[PDB]
Amino acid sequence: VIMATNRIDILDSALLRPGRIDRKIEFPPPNEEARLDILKIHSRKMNLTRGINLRKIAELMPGASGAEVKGVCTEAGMYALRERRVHVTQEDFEMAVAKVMQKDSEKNMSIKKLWK
Amino acid sequence: QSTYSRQIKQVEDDIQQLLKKINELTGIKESDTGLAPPALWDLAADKQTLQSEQPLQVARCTKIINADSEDPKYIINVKQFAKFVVDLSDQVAPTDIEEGMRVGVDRNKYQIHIPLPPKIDPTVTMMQVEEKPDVTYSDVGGCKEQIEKLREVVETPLLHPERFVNLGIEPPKGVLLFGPPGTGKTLCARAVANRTDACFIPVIGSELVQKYVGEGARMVRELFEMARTKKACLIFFDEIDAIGGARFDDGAGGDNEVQRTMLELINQLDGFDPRGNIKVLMATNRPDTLDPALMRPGRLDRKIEFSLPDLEGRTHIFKIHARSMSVERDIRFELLARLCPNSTGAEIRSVCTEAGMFAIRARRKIATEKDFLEAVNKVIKSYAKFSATPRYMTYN
Amino acid sequence: FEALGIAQPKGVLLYGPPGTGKTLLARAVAHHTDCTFIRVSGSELVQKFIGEGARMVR
Amino acid sequence: VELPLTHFELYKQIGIDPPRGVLMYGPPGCGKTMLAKAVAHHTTAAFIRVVGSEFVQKYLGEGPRMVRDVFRLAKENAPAIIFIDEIDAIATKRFDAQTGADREVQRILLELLNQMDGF
Amino acid sequence: MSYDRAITVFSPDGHLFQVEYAQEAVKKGSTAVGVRGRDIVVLGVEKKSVAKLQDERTVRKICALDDNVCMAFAVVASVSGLTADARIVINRARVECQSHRLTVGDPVTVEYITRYIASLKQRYTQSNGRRPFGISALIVGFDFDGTPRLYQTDPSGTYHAWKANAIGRGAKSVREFLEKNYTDDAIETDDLTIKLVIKALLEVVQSGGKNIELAVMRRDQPLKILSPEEIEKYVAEIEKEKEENE
Amino acid sequence: TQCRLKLLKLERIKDYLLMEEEFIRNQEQMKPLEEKQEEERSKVDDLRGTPMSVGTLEEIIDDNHAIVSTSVGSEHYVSILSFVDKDLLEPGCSVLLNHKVHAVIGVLMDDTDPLVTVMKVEKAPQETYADIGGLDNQIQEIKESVELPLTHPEYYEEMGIKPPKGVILYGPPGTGKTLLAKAVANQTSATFLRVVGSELIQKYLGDGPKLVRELFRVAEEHAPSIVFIDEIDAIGTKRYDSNSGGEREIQRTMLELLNQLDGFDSRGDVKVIMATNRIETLDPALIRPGRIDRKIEFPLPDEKTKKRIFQIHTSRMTLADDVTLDDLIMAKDDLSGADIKAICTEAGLMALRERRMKVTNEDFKKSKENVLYKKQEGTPEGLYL
Repeated sequence: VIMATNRIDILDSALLRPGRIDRKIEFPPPNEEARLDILKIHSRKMNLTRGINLRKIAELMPGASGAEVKGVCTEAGMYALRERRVHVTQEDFEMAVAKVMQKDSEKNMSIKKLWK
Repeated sequence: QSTYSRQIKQVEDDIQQLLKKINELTGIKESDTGLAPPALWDLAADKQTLQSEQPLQVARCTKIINADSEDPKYIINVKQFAKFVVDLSDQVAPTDIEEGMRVGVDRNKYQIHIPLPPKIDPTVTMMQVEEKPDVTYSDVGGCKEQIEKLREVVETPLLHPERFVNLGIEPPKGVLLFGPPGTGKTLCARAVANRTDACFIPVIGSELVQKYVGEGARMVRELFEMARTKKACLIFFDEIDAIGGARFDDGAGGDNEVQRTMLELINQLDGFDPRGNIKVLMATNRPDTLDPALMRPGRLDRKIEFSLPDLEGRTHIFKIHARSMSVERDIRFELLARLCPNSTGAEIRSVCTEAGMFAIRARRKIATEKDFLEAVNKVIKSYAKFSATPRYMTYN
Repeated sequence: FEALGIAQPKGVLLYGPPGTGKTLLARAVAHHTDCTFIRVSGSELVQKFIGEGARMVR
Repeated sequence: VELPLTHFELYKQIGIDPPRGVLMYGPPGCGKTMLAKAVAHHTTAAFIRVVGSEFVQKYLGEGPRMVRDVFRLAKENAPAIIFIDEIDAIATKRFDAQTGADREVQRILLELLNQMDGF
Repeated sequence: MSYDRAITVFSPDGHLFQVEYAQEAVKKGSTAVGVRGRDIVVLGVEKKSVAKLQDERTVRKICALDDNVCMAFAVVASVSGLTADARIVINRARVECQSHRLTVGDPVTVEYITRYIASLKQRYTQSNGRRPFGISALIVGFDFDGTPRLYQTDPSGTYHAWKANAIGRGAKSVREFLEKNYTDDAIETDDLTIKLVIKALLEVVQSGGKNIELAVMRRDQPLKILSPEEIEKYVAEIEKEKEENE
Repeated sequence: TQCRLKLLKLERIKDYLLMEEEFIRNQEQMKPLEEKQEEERSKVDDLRGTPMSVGTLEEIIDDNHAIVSTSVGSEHYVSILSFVDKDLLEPGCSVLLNHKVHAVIGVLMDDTDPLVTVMKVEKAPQETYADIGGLDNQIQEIKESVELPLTHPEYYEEMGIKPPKGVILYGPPGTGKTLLAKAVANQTSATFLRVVGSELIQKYLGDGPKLVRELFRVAEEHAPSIVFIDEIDAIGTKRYDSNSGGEREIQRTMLELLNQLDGFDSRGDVKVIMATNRIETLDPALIRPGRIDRKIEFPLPDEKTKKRIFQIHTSRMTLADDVTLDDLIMAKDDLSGADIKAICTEAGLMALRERRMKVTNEDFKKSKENVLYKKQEGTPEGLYL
């Protein structure tokens, strides 16, 4: 049984006491550092050009989801398609992060996650 | 002897091998026949097989409107809820089927052979029912003050309506028995039931609540009516906070399903009709949940509180219980009861039970002082704090 | 584990944010194992059996 | 929404993976359906509008059967858009599942999920 | 300031809720033993959980209310009762102890102070908005004829004179065992009175001779609080003597 | 004694031999069973034919009719077929109906539901009796209540009391409350039914009390029984707000268990051992003396009790001199039985992280920290002491 829970309060007293539940695992909130690798793998799906600016784009987003990371790449394709490029450029990623960022900010203001 | 012993082991295999021949002749498994009553029934049975009386599909008749093409027709709605217009099979008259009455129709040929007995649709309520139970009279405390008050209302019209008409007193209706768990609302009701010797149906309301809203309600009206028809019926409604709870909604929940049924019970007791002479007893777990319709005299003439059995009651429960038991008689049974704190009826008895157990444990033909002291010191400390009563009583 | 002489954890709680990709990975353990994915929410999401599997422990 | 219909070839090439479904979320009146409506009007085609209460029939058993055919029409004449107006009255996370009525809604949802991978 | 609705109310259980919770909370606790000497009257507690990173100062269960009166409290429970609760009963008795001491010209009558103690824990039970403490106290001192006393209160205020009484770990359990331990030839010198306090405490103490805290009080000289290192030396002598007996 | 065995045997020899003798011999000689005996076999077999619709026997009516509700979506008030008996159809069992015209051909099936399967739990536990050390008194109390009247009910019902039933297990959680029911259950040899108290309140409407009836009914049929109801504390503590049954559901469930227990029903041979956290957090309806005669409050486990439990776990675990039992027990305070189990289970797990199949003093020392924090944690308590 895998349970995912978002608090340490959802648990009942039986789950806390050991003798049946060995260990309880905690995941951090999204880090800048971890963000770079999740993003790097998605960025492979499209063409890159000379110069690394994967770090610059990772730092700028505060995230809020795996979805948000994934969206930076998809969005760069949407900008390239409009423009009618036959490759994906380094400039596109810059525009995309910025777009995605803005969408995150709108959800932040409203007090929402990724579900409305 | 040795020969005889061999057969013990053997008989089990011998019954298993033989089992297809046993099954046919005696019953169960392959070719179920009893041989004693279906044999006798066989000549009557042949009439039903020949006819389309099998099937005879579950239904209730909405209206008996006859119409043309085949003249004797009835308009029926089946229990699964779709209507058919059917015919009369000659074996009864159109008189026998009557509007609102339960009726049988075929599925292959839609027509009435014999009408189906009305109002016995709850099976769930029947599950709980044991007619005339009681643990034993000795645990009660015998005649208490509590028992005697209950008999005047309960026993007396069932046993004799004659005396009621003669004096010219209206016959009673309702007794409301209340107190937190274990003050014995059910124990006393069983005792009076046996004495009067009226047929006894006790039922938990928790089975007259089933499926969704309105199905449970159908069960309560039909059951109640059926009992009402029956001359000299006593109904003890056991523990109702399950057809007896509070009335509200807040529009984040709602008590509705519970209230539909509760209200259906309340309506039926006296009725919009004068009253019968068939008695209703209600046992409730809270006096805090009751609405005024239930409380009106002629659906509840006197309120009797069986909560925390009286000053007289605490000692009677121990001595009458002690009488039955093989116990020491140099200890004052009343001293042990008196020690008991704010005792619920269940709690007084708990001392006797714990006291006796130590005595059984030894296997003596009495009991000793030691068994009583450990029992009673234990009961006063722990049990009383842990009774039903501290929490419930303040609320109530 | 039977060999060491332990009793294997019945329960495993994963906890943290639902957008550090904790949820995505939790499900990724099910894909990776080839376990059947029985989802129970204490609601009848589409589960058919008697028509709920949230009363269905045993 | 609009561009992969026209040129699937450019949309695959770019580095965005082949068309998959879109989920539109928001509080009432924001025009989740409005942007979908708008685009469908300009196109005049490559759009199948289905009502989510058309899945359901009076008579039992037919309700999942409807879903498969309508969803299939899209697949043969691909790319094509299946647009459901309001997905709720079917997208319940709770079914009673004891009466025939509840069972039928539960059967539409069950088909839907299967069919989603099918596209 | 106090709560408009009462914490303690008469309800059906035989006593009261807060008395009932309060008897539980000294039952489930650790051992606090007091033995009555003929030299010094000595009190000690089982647990403080000393481990050498911390030092006791006022941290002690044993606190002297007076120049010849002291009380040791066992608030102490399943998960530990409150030093916070004890301190109130302590503050109020100590001022009263000193006022009586002023008035009597010989060492303060224990009797007054224990009767007083009993009423302090009871007045909260009748007072609006309040409840009684979950302590049991060993009120000790010497009279105005120099008569050593070891008295006990429970949580609601009931009092008795005792030769030796032990509380917590089941109060009844430990106190019946302290009768066995107790000798009148083992109270004749100052170290022998102290050895009887300690033997009851050793029974189930976790990391003994450090957790064990006991203080001595003299005839009208102030309390002498013993450090656990100094107490450890006696603990070794008895713990070997005890092994020898079995 | 021996002589009795011969009498009992006497009924049974005649039952197998007579059925065998009569069937074959009587069709052969004159006209007794003869034409009639064939007739019952044949008629039932032909009517039944292919297919048969399964139905369930709701009720039996006294006029050679019955209320069967069939598994085809239609209910029937059937007529009995010639040479089939009305009164061999149990209300527990489902009956088979010919599906062309509805009449009871017979019972080949009693049928089975997943509802049965919850109540019936088979136990064959890793730890059982003599795998628990210390707290010796607590086991003896349980037994006087549960074991002694269950084995020999005869005096206990006879003396005049209803038999003392059950025990209530409360105090510090973790003492080994769960091990104790399972262990005592093997010794008595009572059928062990385990059902959670929270499982009884569920989405479904009116299913909740019905389930509780089944739980009791099945316990009774099995014969010697103990029902261990794990985490019953749960109904009381939580007003769930996640069930469509609502506050209504909780009410109706809570009453039914009381009814099934004694009530007016007054079922016997069914002991209930109740595991709770505390019975001060338990619902006041449920709790009440005189359904459960004895209540046991475990003390805080001491250093002494702890050693005996650990020697057993050491025997079950890999054997070495690097197992250091004493050190771990000493360090810890007066705290549960559970911890002794937790130190051993976490120690094996820990080994796997290393890429070692050894459980050494290093795995144990690391295990001591996590177990101690999670369970109660000593550094808050050290100030108050």
